[PDB]
Parts: sequence; structure tokens; C-alpha cells
Amino acid sequence: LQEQLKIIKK
Amino acid sequence: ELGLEKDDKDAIEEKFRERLKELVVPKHVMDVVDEELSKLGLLDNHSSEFNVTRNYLDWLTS
Repeated sequence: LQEQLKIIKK
Repeated sequence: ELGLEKDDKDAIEEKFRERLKELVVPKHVMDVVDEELSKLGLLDNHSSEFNVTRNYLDWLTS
């Protein structure tokens, strides 16, 4: 959930 | 990061195993099938060796 904010950026 | 969002390991693993239910599999290939599932479960799905293992397991279960 919260890791998506960095996954989408990557 | 992608490992924390999706994992198709269990679906394909169970799809392989369900074929084994109806079959009286000899041990000398039962161990091979089990070890190939074990290897596939720890191998990246985008690698070529993963696809080779998947095709070999499909042929074994066929």
C-alpha cells in the first residue's frame, strides 16, 4: 500500500 | 518493490499440483517433479530458466 508511492515513481 | 505487491507463485504452483491428483506418479519422477516445483518457487518469473522449468513441468504433468 504505502510502498506503491515509491513503486510508481520507480 | 514489485515483490511486495503481486505474487503469481501460488496460482501456477497449485495449477501444476492439481494435475498430480488423478495420476499414480512413480517415485523416480515424483521426486523430480517436486524438486522442479521447489526450484521454480524460488526463481524469478522473468528469467529464461524459469520458462524452461515451467515448460518442463508442464510436459512432465502432461
